[PDB]
Amino acid sequence: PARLLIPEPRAGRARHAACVLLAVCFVVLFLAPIIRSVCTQLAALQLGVLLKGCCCLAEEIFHLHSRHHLWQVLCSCFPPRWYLALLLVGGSLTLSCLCQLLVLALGLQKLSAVEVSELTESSKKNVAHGLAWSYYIGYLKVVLPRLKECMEELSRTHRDTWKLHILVPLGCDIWDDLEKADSNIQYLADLPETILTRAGIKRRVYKHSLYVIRDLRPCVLEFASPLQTLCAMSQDDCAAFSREQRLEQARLFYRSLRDILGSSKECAGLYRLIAYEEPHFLSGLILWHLQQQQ
Amino acid sequence: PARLLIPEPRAGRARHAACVLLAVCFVVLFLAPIIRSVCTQLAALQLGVLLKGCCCLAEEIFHLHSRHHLWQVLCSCFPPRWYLALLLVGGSLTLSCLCQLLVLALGLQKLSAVEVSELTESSKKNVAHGLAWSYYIGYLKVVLPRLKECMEELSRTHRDTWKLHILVPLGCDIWDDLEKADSNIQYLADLPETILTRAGIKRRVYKHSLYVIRDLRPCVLEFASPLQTLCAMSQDDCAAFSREQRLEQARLFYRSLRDILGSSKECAGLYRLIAYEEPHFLSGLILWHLQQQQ
Amino acid sequence: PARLLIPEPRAGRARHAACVLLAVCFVVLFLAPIIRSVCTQLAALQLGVLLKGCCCLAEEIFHLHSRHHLWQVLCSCFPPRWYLALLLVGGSLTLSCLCQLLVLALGLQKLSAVEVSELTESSKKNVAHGLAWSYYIGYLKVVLPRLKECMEELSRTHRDTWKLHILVPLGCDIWDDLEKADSNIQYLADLPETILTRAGIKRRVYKHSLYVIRDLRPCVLEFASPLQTLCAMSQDDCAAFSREQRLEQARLFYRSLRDILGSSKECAGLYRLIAYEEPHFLSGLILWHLQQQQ
Amino acid sequence: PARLLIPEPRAGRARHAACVLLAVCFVVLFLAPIIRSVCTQLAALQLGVLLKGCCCLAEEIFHLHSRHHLWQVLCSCFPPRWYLALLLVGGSLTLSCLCQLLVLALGLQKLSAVEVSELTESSKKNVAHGLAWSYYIGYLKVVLPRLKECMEELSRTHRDTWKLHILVPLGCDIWDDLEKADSNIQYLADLPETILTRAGIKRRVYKHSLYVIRDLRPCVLEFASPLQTLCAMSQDDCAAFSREQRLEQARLFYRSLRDILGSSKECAGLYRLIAYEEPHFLSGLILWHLQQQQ
Ligand SMILES: Nc1nc(=O)c2ncn([C@@H]3O[C@@H]4COP(=O)(O)O[C@H]5[C@@H](O)[C@H](n6cnc7c(N)ncnc76)O[C@@H]5COP(=O)(O)O[C@@H]3[C@@H]4O)c2[nH]1
Ligand SMILES: Nc1nc(=O)c2ncn([C@@H]3O[C@@H]4COP(=O)(O)O[C@H]5[C@@H](O)[C@H](n6cnc7c(N)ncnc76)O[C@@H]5COP(=O)(O)O[C@@H]3[C@@H]4O)c2[nH]1
Repeated sequence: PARLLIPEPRAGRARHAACVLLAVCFVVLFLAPIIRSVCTQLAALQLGVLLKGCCCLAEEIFHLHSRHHLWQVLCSCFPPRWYLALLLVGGSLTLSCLCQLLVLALGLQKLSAVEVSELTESSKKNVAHGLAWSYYIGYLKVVLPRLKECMEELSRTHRDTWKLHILVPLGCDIWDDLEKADSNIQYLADLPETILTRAGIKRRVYKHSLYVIRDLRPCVLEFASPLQTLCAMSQDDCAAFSREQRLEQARLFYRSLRDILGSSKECAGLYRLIAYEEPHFLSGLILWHLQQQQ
Repeated sequence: PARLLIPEPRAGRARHAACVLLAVCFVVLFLAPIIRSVCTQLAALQLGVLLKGCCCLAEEIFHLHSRHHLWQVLCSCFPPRWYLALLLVGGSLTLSCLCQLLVLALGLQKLSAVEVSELTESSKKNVAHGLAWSYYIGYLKVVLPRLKECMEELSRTHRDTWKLHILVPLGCDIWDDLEKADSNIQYLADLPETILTRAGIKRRVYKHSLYVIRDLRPCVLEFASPLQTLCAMSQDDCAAFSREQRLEQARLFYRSLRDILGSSKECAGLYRLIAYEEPHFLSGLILWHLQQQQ
Repeated sequence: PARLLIPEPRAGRARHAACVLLAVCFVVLFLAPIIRSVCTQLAALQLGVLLKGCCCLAEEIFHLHSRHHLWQVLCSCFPPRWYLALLLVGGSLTLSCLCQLLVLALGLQKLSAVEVSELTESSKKNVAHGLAWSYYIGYLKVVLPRLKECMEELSRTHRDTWKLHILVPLGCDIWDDLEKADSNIQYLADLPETILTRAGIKRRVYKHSLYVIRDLRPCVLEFASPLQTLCAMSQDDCAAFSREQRLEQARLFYRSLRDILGSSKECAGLYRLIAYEEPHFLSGLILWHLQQQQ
Repeated sequence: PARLLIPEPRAGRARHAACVLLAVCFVVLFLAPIIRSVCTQLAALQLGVLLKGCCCLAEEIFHLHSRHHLWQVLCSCFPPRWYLALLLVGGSLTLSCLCQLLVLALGLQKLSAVEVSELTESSKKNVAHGLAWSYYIGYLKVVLPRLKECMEELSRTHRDTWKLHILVPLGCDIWDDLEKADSNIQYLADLPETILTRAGIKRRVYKHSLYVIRDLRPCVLEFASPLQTLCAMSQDDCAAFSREQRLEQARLFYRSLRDILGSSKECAGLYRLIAYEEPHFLSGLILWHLQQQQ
């Protein structure tokens, strides 16, 4: 199997390194008269933060009813601990205000790549987490409990392997015809369908397929579909989206899906996530996962 | 029809208000000796930004190969115009460094609601835009060109109305049985299906339905499905997601879908977005949209 | 008809404004001892220009036979009036040479948008002029004299309208099926073909089509084809090409084609350039051009 | 085969030679008091660049809506790093301004041959690259996948040679009758045609031809057509275009076509670029390329 390097979540040791550098710099400040001097700089920052809120009253007043329907807007305007800044302003000029305005005009407070990356993958509001929730709720929550009955119905036409391997290709190749993927992968038949009236559509139909892979074992197998969506979210270039970020979002999607099916409760063992990169081959990986459980 | 208040995109007039306040404050500074003093504050900011990059070398060194595979990491570490800060540091102490570290330790640089809102909806990497791209590529790109032929095939069993009204309920109510939605809405039949081998599944089936609404007109009609996903992304509470943000994300989804089908090229006039809030009724709105085109 | 804003050629009034500002600044220098001082700056420029030529001997010596097959290279190296610089250098140091080299190293002589725009559209070597020459020589020079005979041959199966309206959509929409463009535009038949042995291909075939547009008039009509090429020169993104520059290049193409058919001598009145932007409609514009000549 | 000398792309070693001459001149300046003197010359340049922008406000104000529809114009007016010039102007007269205006009036900033050559072939907006994109998209993208089927259809009336040799004569001779090119080249038959509704023309027809060359081998063969366009872009003299630049543009065209078919993905091996100069002969070169693959 190929080496799976998916990124871990952020541990948050940067604050620890900042604290250590703070303590070391205080020790070198060792080897009372200057503490007031600290305040002469400190509220100098906390003015400008307030200034940012003042400018954020600018556009938000054009969004009163359409986004916020007064006190809600000013509640949303500045960071929530606003009284510390005024508390520090009271404990004491135009140069500071003009410097903060000269910063805020030219826009030199642009965050870097790693900061927006941690802000993206920290919140659960990016593309990959929402799309993984869509794939979990819309498909996997519904089909997977009805898998064993259709398997038994085809059985009247190996109980360890009655699962649903989801191929998750961390990359670009997504194929509709898996018989073009290898000469070893062969189509045999399909499962009995599933009929559900979902979201106004009456009798929506979910299907499957059964693939026999030999040298001599059957399995159910399909691709994780919405990666295909990402495959058109950068090729068509109508979304601001790059290939390196495409690989990043695919790894994030596999990580989020692994997390969701980790704390899943209905999906007992019926799923089996197979993920890979491009280093024939795919049948060899399928056979390795298939023999691994036995 | 109900009043549709969807939020406009950010115009960006806050920078203009900052510039105006800058010019006015410079005029009051009117009515050369102090400009060097500006630099004594100015690089005082640009040190600390560099300090943030120093702390962002901390956790990123635990993410060398798993996210970035040296120079790529330091390239991603600080904001890209790094030389202006060192240029300003050269033009001239421990108090400034300790103040910036004391800020970065306690974490008082937390962005407000409106800043993270503009950062979210500014980039095309939130939940609603990616999910709208999924609904456009997976379903609307495929089905809609094959609509007229199925309509003509049922016609051999009103050409102005041969469309697909997508009900987009900006709210919480999403129903599977539209006959429970009103006594006026009646199910009649379904369109001939669509069979496509998509993403490894052989013979995936797309269906539709035809609803006759009288007092005396037929139409095709369905719900925008993945809003249902959002309806379970906060009720189950396994995602950090609120109801006010649910209404916000639904309005954002309708806006993004309106934008995508605005610049669409295959979907000629075959879609017709109907969106509403909860103020019987739904049939009255459907009849108003249906009579509006004629 | 929509308002056609195509850009005029460059008149060249910027040199006039420079001359006026020169004369005014000389008048303020009024209200002999300093003229030598002028030379102390003046050759200071004309050294560095020579320096640019010295650095342009660098890469060109790697291109001796492959691009230039000595005296040809140095002839091509610097600007052609080289003796004025040495003439000014003789009339009199290391600071000037080091300043010019410090400029040429960091590359601060990067031209702006308007300068490269005037340099592009000034020379007849851009994309749009060459592609318009291709469309004039390859197609319009050959087909158009043989139009009336094919029209008369279909006439034995309104002489004011026997022309070839070339639709030039200044934009993005280019359609292969003009019957999908409007319900009013209808296909009737095609002209008799044209057979020519061109560029090694024996019996290359040129065709046409005849469209009847009613409410009750026929016309010949086709799209300006190579705009489609521009439609794939930025969407596929394999060329450095933007949409705003796509609209600019399309307007430039229509202007160049209008110029070429202006001074044309074989194409008497048989062409009729119809161009438009996107504000049904297209048939209305076609009927307006069709009724305008009568 | 004749020696193919096509020009390589610009490597960019001239900046390296400038940097080396800078370092050597600094070393001779070795073997603090003068650095301010540098600035007394340095902003003396950066004023005049700003002056160029001032004069470029002159004609552009006559092009407000017709090319740019204020802030867009001034954004396009000067080079984008405008603040460095004012930053250097602040760190300190009429002689400098009058010298820069006296330069800009007489127009002694005319670029040389090699500078406009690198600016032309550097950007992808010259004649040859756009015309090569036209020949790739309009013809080679469409015909070449349908080649093998027509070859097999004539085969039912040597699989290594089923290709399309494009003759690219880097020169002036382009002939319509290849049987006049040599007694050895003989016409036999033509391929089955290709019918496509392209750009409003219904049933546009693409053809081919099959040439048997003996002493005893067949091949498909045609000329690169739009070189013929260049053959009329200087002979008719309606475009500013010379014969030496004609050979240069032809070599540039062959290089760009070689690059495009290098990164091509549909055209597997079906093309085979044959290019030559004029030193019978052409059949000998064709036979050498034909025997080379076997
Ligand atoms: N009304 C309706 N009838 C349909 O048959 C249908 N099929 C898809 N869709 C909607 O279009 C989109 C395309 O599916 P996508 O591939 O992007 O992810 C889909 C897909 O990965 C998976 N899935 C759903 N149905 C099938 C199916 N029949 N076969 C395979 N996978 C399916 O579950 C994901 C989410 O489905 P929904 O989020 O409930 O609505 C889908 C989806 O929004 C449908 N909508
Ligand atoms: N409407 C229409 N019907 C035609 O039959 C036709 N034939 C040519 N053209 C247009 O005129 C011009 C002349 O072709 P050129 O030789 O300069 O390069 C042409 C030519 O090199 C090649 N090509 C296209 N069709 C053929 C063809 N039948 N035979 C050989 N070569 C062809 O592809 C190039 C680009 O074609 P288009 O860029 O899509 O439009 C062409 C072109 O703009 C046509 N336009």
